[PDB]
Parts: sequence; C-alpha cells; structure tokens
Amino acid sequence: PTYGVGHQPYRVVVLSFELLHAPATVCGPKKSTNLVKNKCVNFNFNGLT
Amino acid sequence: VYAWNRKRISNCVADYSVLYNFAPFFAFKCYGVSPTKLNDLCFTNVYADS
Amino acid sequence: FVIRGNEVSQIAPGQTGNIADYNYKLPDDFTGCVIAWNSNKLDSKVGGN
Ligand SMILES: *[C@@H]1O[C@H](CO)[C@@H](O)[C@H](O)[C@H]1NC(C)=O
Repeated sequence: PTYGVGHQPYRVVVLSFELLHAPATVCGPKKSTNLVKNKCVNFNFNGLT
Repeated sequence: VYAWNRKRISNCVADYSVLYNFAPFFAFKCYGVSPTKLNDLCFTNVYADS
Repeated sequence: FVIRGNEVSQIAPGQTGNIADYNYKLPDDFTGCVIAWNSNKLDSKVGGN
C-alpha cells in the first residue's frame, strides 16, 4: 500500500462477446411483441433491426 | 520548468521496458512513435528533459 | 485476473509486452469490453502480498 499509484494492484474483468451466428442464449431486457406478417413494419430480431 | 534539465543520451543500448520499473506512472504518452515498438526502431540521439 | 496499474494498457488488441506476450493475449478482431478498477485496499499488504 505504500507503493505509488501505477504500481498498485488492479482488478481486471474482460467481457468477451460472441457475435450472432448460433441461436442466441444471452439476451437483455426487451419485451417481445406479437408477430405481424404481410405488412410493412419495423422489425427487431435478436438485436438485428 | 524555467530551467528544465536537458541530458543528451548517445552511444549506448536502450531498453525502454526497464523504464516502467523506475517510476510509478500509468501511461507512456508518445507522438510519432508507439510505446510497443520502441525497442525495434532506433535513433541517433535521445534528449531527456526533466 | 489481477494486473499492475502500468500494464492495463497491455490488455488491448495489437499490444505486446510481458503480460500481453506471456500471460494473457487478446485477438486483433476482438469484440468485447475491458473493465479495470483499483483494488489497493483489497490486494495490498504492508508485509508484501
Ligand atoms: C534510487 O537510488 C537509491 C539509492 O541508490 C536506491 O535505494 C533506490 O532503490 C533507487 N530507486 C529506484 C527506483 O531505482
């Protein structure tokens, strides 16, 4: 603890993300609405807008 | 700072990775070169202002 | 993991050094996040940790 800063200990967590190629398992809070076909709508599929 | 100390460094082999063992600093800011590659390229004279 | 404060800049794509070449290496096409915080009070001992 008497060491100067920059030599002090630090804790590191690296979050490595895997992009969408498989079906998704980790998805955050966003409620899914009903499916609408045969109409020009905006759509969001697992983060793809 | 009005009389900053300038020292000429020449005719020697430099190892900048030893510099992290000298002073407790976070980063090694550089313009023109990179802190990663400084052991690869080499220079004529190195001037240290303090 | 736990790293010294002057080596956090080694946790990045395209960086080499001691830890970035021997302990933990990140890919150049990394898609993720790096989180670092000071933990001197939790990892510092007056007799040396
Ligand atoms: C600086 O020099 C003193 C006396 O030679 C020595 O005790 C100390 O460990 C040195 N510190 C560094 C960082 O080299």
